[PDB]
Amino acid sequence: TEASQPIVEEEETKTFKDLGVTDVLCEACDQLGWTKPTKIQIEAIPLALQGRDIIGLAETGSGKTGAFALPILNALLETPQRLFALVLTPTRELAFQISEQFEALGSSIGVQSAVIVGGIDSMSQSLALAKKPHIIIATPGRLIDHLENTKGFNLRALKYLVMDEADRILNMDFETEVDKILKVIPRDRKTFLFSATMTKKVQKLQRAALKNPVKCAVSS
Ligand SMILES: Nc1ncnc2c1ncn2[C@@H]1O[C@H](COP(=O)(O)O)[C@@H](O)[C@H]1O
Repeated sequence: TEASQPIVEEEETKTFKDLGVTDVLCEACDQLGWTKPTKIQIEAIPLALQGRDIIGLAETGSGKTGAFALPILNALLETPQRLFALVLTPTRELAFQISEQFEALGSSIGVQSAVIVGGIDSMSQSLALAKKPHIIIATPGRLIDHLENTKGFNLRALKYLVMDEADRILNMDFETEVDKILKVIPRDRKTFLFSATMTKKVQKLQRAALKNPVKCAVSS
């Protein structure tokens, strides 16, 4: 069930290409100054590219965003589709930070993202959703506001779900909102869940939201 932790020689030598990342995305990494993959990237990317669900035990600073963004963008290039991936976050700040990385990696290949968070007028958000972005990065309550109230908005097309900082999502009282979202997305999708630790509450969510996941743990 557990991913192979990278050892010192592998940290020193692995490339993004070695992980299976397509050439145009290897170039985007270089352009960002991502010249070596992090350990969570080395663990999760090949498994995700093979189509495995992922549970990542990792925190900011580990490179967890690239560990899910790169496989999502790789698949998007293979099979372009709007409303392709949803990333859920506990906070609006993390949503903007994740969008910065998707835009940095994907803007030049034409990938469109939309951030859907509190503190922003709903009419700009409804327009952004009508424009059918490839990626939506949202906090759970604001996403449900749009699922309930924004005409024509739904997640039936989704191929990827990410729950980033899932321990914090649950600790911030979004259990019901997450459960509601899980009811109105497709079962046939790829899913990532990242958390700083495994707890009973996180294990309940992973058993509800992931299929045969590989556990990828790092300390840095
Ligand atoms: N392979 C990498 N090489 C250099 N920097 C990276 C790499 N992956 C992620 N980063 C940066 O690490 C920071 C923390 O990312 P994260 O741990 O996803 O919150 C962000 O500023 C990323 O741009």
